[PDB]
Amino acid sequence: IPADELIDNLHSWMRSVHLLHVRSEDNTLRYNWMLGVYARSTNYTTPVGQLVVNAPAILNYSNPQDAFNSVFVALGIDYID
Amino acid sequence: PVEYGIFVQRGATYTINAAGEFEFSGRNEKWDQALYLSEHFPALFSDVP
Amino acid sequence: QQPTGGYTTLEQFAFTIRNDGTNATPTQFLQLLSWEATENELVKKTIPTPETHLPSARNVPGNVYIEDAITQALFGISAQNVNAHGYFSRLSALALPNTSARLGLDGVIYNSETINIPFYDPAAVANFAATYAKLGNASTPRYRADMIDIYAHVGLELAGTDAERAAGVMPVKRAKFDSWEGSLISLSRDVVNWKILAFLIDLCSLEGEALRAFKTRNRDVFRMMLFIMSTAVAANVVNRKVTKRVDRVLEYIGVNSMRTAGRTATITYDLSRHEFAAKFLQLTFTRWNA
Amino acid sequence: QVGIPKLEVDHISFSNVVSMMTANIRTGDDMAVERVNPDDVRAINIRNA
Amino acid sequence: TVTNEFASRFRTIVATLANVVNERAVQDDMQKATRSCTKQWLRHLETQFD
Amino acid sequence: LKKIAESFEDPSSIVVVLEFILFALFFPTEFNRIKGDIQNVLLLFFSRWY
Repeated sequence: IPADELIDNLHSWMRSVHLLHVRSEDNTLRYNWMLGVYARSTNYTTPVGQLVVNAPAILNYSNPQDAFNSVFVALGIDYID
Repeated sequence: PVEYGIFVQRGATYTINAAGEFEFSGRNEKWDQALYLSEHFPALFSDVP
Repeated sequence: QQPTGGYTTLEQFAFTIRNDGTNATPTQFLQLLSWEATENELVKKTIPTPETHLPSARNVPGNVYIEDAITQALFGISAQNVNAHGYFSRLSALALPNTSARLGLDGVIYNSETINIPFYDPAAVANFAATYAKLGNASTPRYRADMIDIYAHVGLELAGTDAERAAGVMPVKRAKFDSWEGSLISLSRDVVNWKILAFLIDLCSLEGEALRAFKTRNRDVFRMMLFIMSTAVAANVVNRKVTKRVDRVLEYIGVNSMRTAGRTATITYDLSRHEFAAKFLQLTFTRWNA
Repeated sequence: QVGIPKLEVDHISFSNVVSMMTANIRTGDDMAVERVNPDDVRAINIRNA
Repeated sequence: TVTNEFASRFRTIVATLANVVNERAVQDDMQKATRSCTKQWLRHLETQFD
Repeated sequence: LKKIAESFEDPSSIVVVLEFILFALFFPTEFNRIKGDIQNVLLLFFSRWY
């Protein structure tokens, strides 16, 4: 692929993905991302996804594990794929 | 098809930041009239390159 | 009421099993069962100390049948979802400072002693029911027992020579003994009968000289008990024809395989019952080793 | 103790306890329940667990 | 003489509550609309209570 | 509690959370007996809006 038509191009998409979220100020939050990235994948229909939309803060998190256990606890399920 | 994809892709309605830049939203949410009064301009008219 | 002195060392709490003709003690029965040692191996781990929080007695008017339940479920014979409406926890009402409810001697829990009905000395029941309340919460997601791993131990305890049991390691030996037309299931129905309780109450409430002394005298009565159970969860159980007899074989002793659909030569283990025997084995086991 | 299970030996034995269920345990009872058809449909979620 | 400690209390309830209806957003035209008007019914309901 | 089956997924549905607040206020000693069946309904509302 023409180096140009590639970078230039790619950059267009790159700059398109807009991960739904709710910025904060706490100096410990993070983002889980992966899960989110995925809520975006499908258009926010798969419940976990239908979770983040209106409730975006759900994704920030401090305890690497509590991160998720939060998601489950709320929509109550054994596993997310 | 292509145009209405890059574009609706970037928020279907924006609102405005404090420094007045335009903050578009993410979803491509529909747009009801009862939503008329409240920080949420229809996005088509944003007139932003 | 009625004291103890030793407990299981008393007339009516004699565990027998009946084999071939008359009913004999399981100590003698075990000595009529040999091993096949497979080219495998199984080291024993270290049972995790049981979750402290004993379930909540829960309000429930009416003495509930405890011995029958605990056992119907372990060497049951068809007990289905055991931890639903399961009362096992109602067995925590006994463990307390000066409660009233006494553990009937027929394996029922009464609330307040009653007109002509024995019951273990509330002195010792307070130590037994003290720990086995736990056995109540085996379905609680965050407390569930170990399980699959906990069998490394049922097994070297059931089999293994005095020698293997000392160094942890020990092949997964397969049990064969002389069967007699549907022997395992019958061996079992006979056991559902024992007044287990009488045993446990003694298992955990004897000081020391006495407790260790009895642990040894009763290892035989106990082992027969794990065995009837380990077979519940054992790969394949097959019958071997020989000259005239049938040498029945248990393929792999002490290797919970999670088998769950109704067999015949034994007692199935619905998944719930399965977690339970899991729970039962852990407390009773962690305890056997003072 | 053990009374030699009535089925282990070979002697017939007229009379023996039978546990039969009383008048309070009707079974096969056709039991009624209130079913509620979730309103919406458009809402009813299917995917993700 | 004129305040009614009791009903005035319910009044705050329709706000904290009504307020709750604003934090809660949506993703629809039906959901977006009814939410505004119930913010509406919810209030009338309270004077209706006073 | 004559079990009220709801989903709480349509802003107009605060109607039900309100049934209880109005109800608990109106007859609280009576409502007290059933705080459980209900605490039971509410977390669901919470799983939804919170």
